[PDB]
Amino acid sequence: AKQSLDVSSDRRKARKAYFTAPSSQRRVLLSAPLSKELRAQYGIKALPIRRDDEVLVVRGSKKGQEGKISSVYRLKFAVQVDKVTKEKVNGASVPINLHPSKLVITKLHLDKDRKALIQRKGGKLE
Amino acid sequence: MRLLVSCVDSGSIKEVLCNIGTDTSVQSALQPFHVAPHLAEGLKAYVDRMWVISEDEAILARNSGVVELVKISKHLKEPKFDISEFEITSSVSDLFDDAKLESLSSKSVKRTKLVDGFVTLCPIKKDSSNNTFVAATKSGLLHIIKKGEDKKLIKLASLGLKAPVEFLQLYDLEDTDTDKYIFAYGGEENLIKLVEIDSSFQSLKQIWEAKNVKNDRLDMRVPVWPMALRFLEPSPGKTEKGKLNYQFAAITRWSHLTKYSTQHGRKPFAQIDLLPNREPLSQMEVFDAKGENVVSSLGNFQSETFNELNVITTDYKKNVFKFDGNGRMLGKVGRDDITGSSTYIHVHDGKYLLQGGLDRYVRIFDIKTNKMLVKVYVGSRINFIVMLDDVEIE
Amino acid sequence: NPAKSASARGSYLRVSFKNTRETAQAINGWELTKAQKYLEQVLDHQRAIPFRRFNKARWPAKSVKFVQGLLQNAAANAEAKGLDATKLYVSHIQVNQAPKQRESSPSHIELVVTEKEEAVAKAA
Amino acid sequence: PKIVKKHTKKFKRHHSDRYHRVAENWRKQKRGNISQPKIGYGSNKKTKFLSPSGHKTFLVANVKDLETLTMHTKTYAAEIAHNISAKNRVVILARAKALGIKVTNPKGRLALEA
Amino acid sequence: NITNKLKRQEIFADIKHEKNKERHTMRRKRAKEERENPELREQRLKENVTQTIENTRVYDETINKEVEGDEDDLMRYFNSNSNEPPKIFLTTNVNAKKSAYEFANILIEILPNVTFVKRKFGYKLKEISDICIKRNFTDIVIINEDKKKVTGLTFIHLPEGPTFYFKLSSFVEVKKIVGHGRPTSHIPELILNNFQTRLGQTVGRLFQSILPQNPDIEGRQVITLHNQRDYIFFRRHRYVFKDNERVGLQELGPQFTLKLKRLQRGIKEETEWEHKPEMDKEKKKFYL
Amino acid sequence: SDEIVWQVINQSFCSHRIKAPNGQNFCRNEYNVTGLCTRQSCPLANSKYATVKCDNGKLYLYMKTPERAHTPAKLWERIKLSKNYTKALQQIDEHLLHWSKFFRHKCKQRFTKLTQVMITERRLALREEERHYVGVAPKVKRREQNRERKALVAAKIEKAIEKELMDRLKSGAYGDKPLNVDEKVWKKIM
RNA sequence: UCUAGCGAAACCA
RNA sequence: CGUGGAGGUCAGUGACGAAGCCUAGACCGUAAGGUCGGGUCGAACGGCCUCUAGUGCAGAUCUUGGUGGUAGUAGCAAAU
RNA sequence: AUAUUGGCGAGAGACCGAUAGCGAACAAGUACAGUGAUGGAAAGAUGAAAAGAACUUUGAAAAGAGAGUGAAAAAGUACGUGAAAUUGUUGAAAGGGAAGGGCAUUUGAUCAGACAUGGUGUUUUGUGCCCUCUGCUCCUUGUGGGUAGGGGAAUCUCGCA
Ligand SMILES: [Zn+2]
Repeated sequence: AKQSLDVSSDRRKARKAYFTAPSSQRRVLLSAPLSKELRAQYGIKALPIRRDDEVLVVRGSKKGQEGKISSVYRLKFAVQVDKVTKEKVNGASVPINLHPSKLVITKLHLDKDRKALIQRKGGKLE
Repeated sequence: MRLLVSCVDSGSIKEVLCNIGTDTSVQSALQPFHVAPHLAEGLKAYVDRMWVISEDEAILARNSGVVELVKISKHLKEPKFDISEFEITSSVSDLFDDAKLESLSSKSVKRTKLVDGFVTLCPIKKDSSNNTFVAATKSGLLHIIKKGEDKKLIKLASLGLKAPVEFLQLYDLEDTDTDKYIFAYGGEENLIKLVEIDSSFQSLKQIWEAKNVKNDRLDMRVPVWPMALRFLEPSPGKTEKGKLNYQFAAITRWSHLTKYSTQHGRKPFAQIDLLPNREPLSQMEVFDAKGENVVSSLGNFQSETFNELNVITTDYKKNVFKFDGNGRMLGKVGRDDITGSSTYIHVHDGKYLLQGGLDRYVRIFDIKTNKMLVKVYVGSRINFIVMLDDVEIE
Repeated sequence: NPAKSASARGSYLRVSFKNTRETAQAINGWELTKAQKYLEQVLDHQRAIPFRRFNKARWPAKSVKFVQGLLQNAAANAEAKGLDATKLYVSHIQVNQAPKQRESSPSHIELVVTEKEEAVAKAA
Repeated sequence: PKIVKKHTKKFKRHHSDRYHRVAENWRKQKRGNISQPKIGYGSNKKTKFLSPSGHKTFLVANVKDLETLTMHTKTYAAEIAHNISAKNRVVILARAKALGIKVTNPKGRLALEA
Repeated sequence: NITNKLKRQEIFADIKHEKNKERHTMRRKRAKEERENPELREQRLKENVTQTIENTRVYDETINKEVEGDEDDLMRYFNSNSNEPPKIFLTTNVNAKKSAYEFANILIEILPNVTFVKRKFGYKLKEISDICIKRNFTDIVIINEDKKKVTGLTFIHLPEGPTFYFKLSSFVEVKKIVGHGRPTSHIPELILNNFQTRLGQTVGRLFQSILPQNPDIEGRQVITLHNQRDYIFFRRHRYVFKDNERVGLQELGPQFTLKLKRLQRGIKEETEWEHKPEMDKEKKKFYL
Repeated sequence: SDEIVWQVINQSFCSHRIKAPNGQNFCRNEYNVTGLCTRQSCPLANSKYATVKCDNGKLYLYMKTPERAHTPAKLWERIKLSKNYTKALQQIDEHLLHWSKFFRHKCKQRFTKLTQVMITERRLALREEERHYVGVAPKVKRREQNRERKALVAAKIEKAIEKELMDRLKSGAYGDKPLNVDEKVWKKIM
């Protein structure tokens, strides 16, 4: 359990931390676990998701679907993946706001910041 | 992929040419290249069992007791491909006996009346150039059909067994050189019995019979309705003198997986309640989890280890099950896509699953990934499918 | 039967509620076109709306205007459903109160118009 | 035995109909045409807590509670609690008919299909 | 944006108000332009189409597909023979109440050569099937009542014919009907609607077999089974062939609703089709 | 210590004890022969004890001695009861020789009850079950009601009836001057 | 002066 | 007897529907009250042994809110 | 070493759960009132996602009606749940300047009202922890517990069917 005094376990404080979080903390919160293959690739379980990479959906009503992230809607703690949309009765399209805890990353978009992050997290990066 | 489907409601066969990903339920999906009706003979005489000899001929089982050899041709469909055209060459009739079946209609678990069917259609010999095939009835009639040198089917013998024979499995593992022909069969209060027949095909000998278990939790007699069976490799280690050297497994009606070691003896050393409340089970296929082909041509699981055995069964409802050697459910197979009681399932080449039943849907499933490969509407109740070679046209 | 029935609903209708209850009770159980002609005669002060509870017969105009507006609405909805006009008679009508402030007393008016049935002479 | 009840009706407050704000529970006032509760109406000790079936009721939440009525079947009767889900109610009914205990409220949240 | 209650409610209500103002003005302006030209009226109605669920159903190949071997199956699993009329057997379930007896009395007048029994304890269905075969009954009908309400129907064709379990949802008696009508001895015509799927054609051939053929043209009576959204509706009516070309009706006998729950091969042997709520959640298949 | 343990169990919290609406108490102690939680009844308050109790099929007499107050894993002694009812009651009287009347009497009673429960279970297993219980979810029930209403309102079935009757009429299917249609009206169709 | 529209409060075992 | 909260326990109940509401539905209590059915409903809640109290309402021309009649009346800047 | 209802931060609560708790959970010292000093409210909950009702039509406009989304509009930005007072319609009954209850009974309407269907003895045949022979295994080592193989009911006997 909670051993440090400087850690707190109040529900009210925790929700006030969660909903009032700044966006730089949110991309740390908006994290998705990698695949078994990507864990076999880099030796690492979960990562902060961004928009350029590719993912699959492992829960929800749209389970067993996949795609590249269109945009990360950090303000709603959510992430619009391309091609997973509800088509309205006008015919227009609106994506389902997914949540990265229910997602599994399939193909990473690797960058120098990303490669250095994998290196600092102990990754066996090729 | 080419498929031949015994279509009950037409009483016919249908040839299917379709590629991987063909789904008739969706217009956006791949459509099948060719659908061909053949040999439509009314619902009174639908195809029961087909045996493909390598390409040019097939073997048909009627509901009229008639076994039919059919010449198979190919002709250009006028993306290019050959379609197949069928011509019956020889027929042997009059192999059913419903008199014992209407005689035994009182002592019967099912509510409908009992009619005879060709449960088993297969060669007697693991070696090729056999030209000596068996036809088993529900009446216990085992017929020895020879392909003549004039290319004519000729029956050699018609021997009797006990009444209802739900299933009959041959033992094709080892020593094809010796003239020893082992099979097993069982049915409604008809125990699993191992019988050797003579290689001159004039006499059989019952070599073994199973024995029932002791009474249950309620101190009731356990009902005996075995439904299917496969063989494994015999016992390793020291043989015990005069028991037998045979190991094999079976599925009952009442959701029991029953394993049999003849070195152990006649009672089940292992019987497993697979499903609660004794749900009926229909078929029984064996498979490697990685889609490998580990069985005989008659499907006998080429191993000694019961724990390596993995099976796929169906109920009389819409369910397809996987189980280990211990009875733990490995999963349900295509449960969200079928809507009918899968009358027929089959492991083709280790890595494909033939499904077809009351759903009027032919479903090629993957064995390993458990993904549906092909869904086809056929407009008929399905009881038997053979799968030809994979073709990948365009 | 929902099939041989059209409906009209009005909400939050800023009218005197008591006068609307009287004029809705006056119109109940009538053929639609006869009731509309009656309401036209009300506007010419020819025939008056009899007052029973909240009281003699006045001619409250603002009630009758919204009433025949809803009657036109129900007639248009019946013709969009494709009903007979001549069989069409008002069957149910109900007024009740809308909330007071968003001192005034507005109301929710509703009515259901229904085709008159005709039976079949039996054969043998 | 022959259950005497001593009072069929209920005991209501004086002027309980005259006002909607006033409840119907018994509260002591602080003519004689109102029946007042008192210890003379207390039922016979053998007959007390008896159903018209002639049993004493017993609330049952699950099967382990039902097994406590195993010996006292003819005296007691099991009543399924109001908040039991319908998966458990059929299990309780099958177990009770196996035990041969009269369920006071069968067919609660349940129907018989086919 | 704004999270005050009274501010946000007011603002969105006024947005709704301005929107409906503009929509009324726009439809009125289009109405004026279509007073002028009747073309662009047609161009609008051809342009945009009102979406309904009847318009938009998931494509099924069972729709408009011919049945293979339909005549031999039709004589086989169904009683479709002008030479052989059906013996119909009413099988009201064990410990029945009064309500199912009343509904059976209703169902007497519907079905031809109908025979009622009161079931007794300890008769298994195989024994009953054997006795009905020896008495040459060709189909049995089981009324399932519960809580003094008829809830289920079961239809079994006797020469190893298929089992059908329908769920009855809503029932209306004759007396609660306003446009009452009095039914007569005359055999009605029959109406079947929207049975176009393969399973739907199977159920349509079922009801076509169970209902009496050969109607009385003199006594102008009809019954009807409409299919809508896997809900079939039973009613029955009397004819007025008007000069005005629209036939006149009077709903004679009782009405109710049925829904197929289970379609099984044989006498309760193997289930071809079942209903599930996970089937219901897709909301666009409509397995007929 | 047994009366101390008993007055702790009685006057304070016996975890197995269940309070009836009547006022009577009931131990959920699995070894308790009677259902009750009384002085003789609690197996926790008594060190000499006995109980007829069934494991999956076979019924066993369970004996509890004060000699094994410690070691509660090795506490209960098990005896397989005979399937002969008379012989098993004789076995009870043998193993409870020089034993009190309460345990022998209630133990015979519990044995009879469990054997008759076995008989009724064999009966119910052999008994045919046409109906099976289904509880209906209110979510499902509300979808059924509202979607039946939406289907009936959606399908104007009466107009489609009029349509198909005109279809059968104009199609033929009634002969020349049918008994359905008046002759003048049919000539207006003709 | 009438109709129409709007529309109280005092008080109320 | 009832109410909020607390310790222990019932490996208590619960999205196959908790709590709450309605119930010209049944039952048990002398009563305070309790139990179940049905309907509605959507996410928590109970029994027992104890502890603790902001713990039980018809009134106080009590407080606050809601709704009547008066009354379509008075009357027309009584607020617009 | 002490005080600290302020500041800057933390961490807790047998505290209150929107008439409570700060006046203020919300754009609260706000709107507003007062010339001013000052006084000072009311106001939380759609849904998992707005997917917030395309399109047709009535309609000045407000509001509708078809239609559709949604698991649920028995969730439609008046929105969780939705009590009472009070209102409208329909049905039933009563009344004619009738007030209420208590007891007791009819009449009318209405509801509940077996998943009850077994026991005892005898008999037929079959099966198994029944019989016989051959074992294995746990200790609480006994008035024990579990368990295997083959044979038999030809005879007996128990249980089951
Ligand atoms: Zn106790």
